[PDB]
Amino acid sequence: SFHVILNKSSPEEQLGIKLVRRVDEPGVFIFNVLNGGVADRHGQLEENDRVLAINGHDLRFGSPESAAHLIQASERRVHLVVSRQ
Amino acid sequence: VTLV
Repeated sequence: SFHVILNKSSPEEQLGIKLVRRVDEPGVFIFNVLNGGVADRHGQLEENDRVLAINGHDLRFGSPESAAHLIQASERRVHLVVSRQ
Repeated sequence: VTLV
């Protein structure tokens, strides 16, 4: 896995990532990265990347809804632990 | 999908 740090300019700012679950395997996955958003401008994240944790909260067997809640909860810093096939 |  690897580390990605994204910073929100305001607490309600979205990262511009759509997350999905899959019927056939556990995990929270990147469906797409919105053009011009925080994640796109940072540049590292790719579609199909798996989000393993956000700010130290485990998402290996978690849900996109939990991910959204955790991303919102941070005032600014969003530390993602990510894996890529 | 869930937007974050």
